[PDB]
Parts: sequence; C-alpha cells; structure tokens
Amino acid sequence: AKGTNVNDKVTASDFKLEKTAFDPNQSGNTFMAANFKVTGQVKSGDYFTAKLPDSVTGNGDVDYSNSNNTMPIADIKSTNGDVVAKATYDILTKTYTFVFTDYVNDKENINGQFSLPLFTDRAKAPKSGTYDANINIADEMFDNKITYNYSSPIAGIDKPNGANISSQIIGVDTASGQNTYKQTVFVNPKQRVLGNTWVYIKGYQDKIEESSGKVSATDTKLRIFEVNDTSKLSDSYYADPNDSNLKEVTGEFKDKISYKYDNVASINFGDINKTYVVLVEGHYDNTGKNLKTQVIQENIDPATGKDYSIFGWNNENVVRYG
Amino acid sequence: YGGGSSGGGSSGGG
Ligand SMILES: [Mg+2]
Repeated sequence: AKGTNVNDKVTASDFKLEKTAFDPNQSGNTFMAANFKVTGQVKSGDYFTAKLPDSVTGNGDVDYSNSNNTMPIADIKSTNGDVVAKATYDILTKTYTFVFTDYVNDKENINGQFSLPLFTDRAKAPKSGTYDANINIADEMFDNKITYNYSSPIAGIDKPNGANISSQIIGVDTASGQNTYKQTVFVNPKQRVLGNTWVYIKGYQDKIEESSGKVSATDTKLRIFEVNDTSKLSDSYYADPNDSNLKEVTGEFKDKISYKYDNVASINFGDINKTYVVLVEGHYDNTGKNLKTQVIQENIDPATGKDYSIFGWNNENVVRYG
Repeated sequence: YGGGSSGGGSSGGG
C-alpha cells in the first residue's frame, strides 16, 4: 500500500552530516542523521519522503539494478520493537519513502529518527572536488557541501616505462541473489610508452579460498575501450561506455583473452601508448566470503627489450547500515 | 609493486 504524502504534516530538524569531506576510493562515506516530527496525526498508508541531490547516493557501490532499482531499508521502530514504518529507497529517483503501518492508528505528536549512509555518486561527481549536497526531507531543504578527495587512479611505477594500472568495484548485487558485480579497470592510466603489455583480472587476491569472486569465460564479460583523452577520465572510476571519449574495441581481442588459469582472465594488449578501459561484469559465489580482487599488468620492451616491470592493484568493498 | 582502493555501499539493512 501507500496512500497520502504527508510531507506538509512533517518537519525535520537537527540535521547534520557525520562528516563533510572524504575519499570514496578508500571506502570513504558519510551519514545524514536527523529528527522528524508530525504536526498532527496520520494513518497506515501515509508517508513522507527524502530526496538526494546529484552529488550523493544512498547505495554507493551496492547495485540494485537487478532489483527494480529498489533498496530495502531497515524498518523504523518504537522501543518495543514495534515496526512503526517500513522504508525503502529508489536508486533512480534518489527517493527515500517511509510508509507507516498498523502502528500510527491511535497516536499523535509522533517522534522518530534515522541515520542514513550517504555515498558519492561516481557518475554525477566524477572528479575530486566540493559539491552542493542539498538534501530534502519532507519538503524542507537542508543545504551542505561535500568534498570528494578521490585517490587518483593515475597510479603505477615512477619509471617512464613503468607498468601502471588501477581498478575499482563500483557495483555489487547483494539483494537479487544473482550475485553480480561491476568493476572498472584502467590500463595505462599514465599513458606511457609500453611494450608487450599484459593484463590479468583475478577473482581473488593472494588466496583463492579467501574470496567469493569467480572469473571464468562463463561468469565474466569484458568490454575494452581505447581512451581518446586521458585527462577526461573520472577520478571516481565511473566509465560511461557511451562517452565519445571512449571507443569500444572489444572486437580486437577475440584471440587475446584467456580464462585458462583459475579465477583469472588475461588480455594481450601488445604494444600500446595510451590508456584503455575495461568494463567487467562478473559474479561471485554464495560462500559468504568477502569479494576481494586484484588486477595486474606487466610490460617488457620498449626500445630496449629489457627493463621489464610489473604493478598490481587490489579491491574490496565495505557494507554500511542505516 | 602495487597499490589499491576499496569501495562502499549500503546493503539496505539486509
Ligand atoms: Mg578460470
């Protein structure tokens, strides 16, 4: 159910952001907290909402797209554990909706409170910086600013011919049961001159038995895009496959990708001199083991045939609650 | 040789 929108009966207050600056590339995030109050009375079905600007999201790197873009949210209660309201959040509209239950039918001057995780929006806010973060609760605007200090994905050896590669897991499907994940790898973020270049996507880090991840030809799809202008790349790891700045070249790799070795995939980039982006759609198992991963690149050559090198990179994500 | 990054998100209480 869900009847009336009682925003006008509702007035939030005591709003604070746990903190106003963080690095979302090291599991940075914050929380919005607040008290609310119901001038008057209501009934099962009424509801109020909260809405988030472009800058933040309410699900961060947990994907819900395979769940009708709907994020369950732990119930709102009284002290006897009585479920006062049921809550959820729409990934698309960035709308929290709290819908009362069989509890409100006999009370007035109602008071509750929430605390809700807030994460960056990697598409909306793709470059380190300060953004307007005006949050709406029950038609009242609460204004803030968020600074994102992304750990530059431009990372690798300090050598002119040094292997350099980074990557992030930017969406994980915990809810649907499909157990999918989305990961952006950047190969040659430094856009150096690189010889016989090799890449590896692992479903684990040092220990297989320590990660749920699974990387096989059957569990894993890969799309590769030559970048036009590296500077135009996101600090956030988001990559829009439809950016003109990216040219999908997945068709140049039919015979350069191997799922031979366990929980790994290898691409043969060859002789390259600019950045490439790899979209990973993969899956992890029901082991409950955390999803940990690592990508590595090595290059030989270039114009010497010696001074070979290698650089690696690790991912895992963290879960918060509201 | 290597580095790293980690991410974060909400399970939705579940
Ligand atoms: Mg394999």
